Amino acid sequence: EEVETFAFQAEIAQLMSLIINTFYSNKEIFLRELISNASDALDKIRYESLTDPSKLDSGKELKIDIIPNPQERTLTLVDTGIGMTKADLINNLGTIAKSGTKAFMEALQAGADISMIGQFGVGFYSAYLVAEKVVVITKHNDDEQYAWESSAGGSFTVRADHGEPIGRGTKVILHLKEDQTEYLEERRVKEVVKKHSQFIGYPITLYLEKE
Ligand SMILES: Nc1nc2sc(CNC3CCN(C[C@](O)(Cn4cncn4)c4ccc(F)cc4F)CC3)cc2n(-c2ccc3c(c2)N(c2ccccc2)CCO3)c1=O
Ligand SMILES: [Cl-]
Ligand SMILES: [Cl-]
Ligand SMILES: [Cl-]
Ligand SMILES: [Cl-]
Ligand SMILES: [Cl-]
Repeated sequence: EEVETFAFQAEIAQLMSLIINTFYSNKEIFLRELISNASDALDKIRYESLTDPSKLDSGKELKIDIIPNPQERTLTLVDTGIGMTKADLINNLGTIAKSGTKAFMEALQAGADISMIGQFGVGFYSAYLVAEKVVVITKHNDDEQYAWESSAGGSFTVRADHGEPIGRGTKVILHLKEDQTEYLEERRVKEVVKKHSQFIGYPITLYLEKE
């Protein structure tokens, strides 16, 4: 459909540049942060479903799938959580991330570690430790399916997605940088998940490569 391009908030662009440009070997933290976000989104639909059960008509299973695709050089995290509205994508989430971003940057200047990004609520952006491009497909009840995409550089796009319906939730598609293909391997993904994400209350299925 028609693609709309937007500038990130100045503070968010700056955090993204920092994540992309800083020498920082502990890149695997991205996966814990994205799992955390997926888990939060599942909590939200589960909670809402307690006062409006019809919110689960778009899909009853609450789960997280992690899917490596070597041929495409993608690692995808799929959740069946609440999903994001257009307003979330374009404005609202970035608006709330502003204050967390500022505090995190301040902590970094005062000697904090990039692994504390989650404690500031802006862990999503750690995706850029490993991805050159992130595509996000998302569907909230009573809104339509959207595709968001950013290769950083200060901007992102949003468009109506006409791909396969996901029913409800979010797919985070990480287009990995060339030297980060370890996150496509079985043992590596399992090792990182076990390490950092032991106590998440929804089933996480780590899919295997077919070839
Ligand atoms: N798989 C996921 N599914 C879901 S569904 C949902 C809506 N539901 C909302 C999410 C917001 N919640 C509030 C809060 O959690 C509060 N808070 C503030 N400070 C610490 N906590 C929050 C967290 C981060 C933030 F920027 C703004 C916030 F208001 C309440 C329910 C959000 C969401 N995301 C997600 C999570 C964090 C993100 C982003 C996405 N982004 C993002 C990512 C791609 C494109 C555009 C934008 C960039 C900011 O960060 C997931 O990744
Ligand atoms: Cl923004
Ligand atoms: Cl609510
Ligand atoms: Cl909206
Ligand atoms: Cl809903
Ligand atoms: Cl498996």
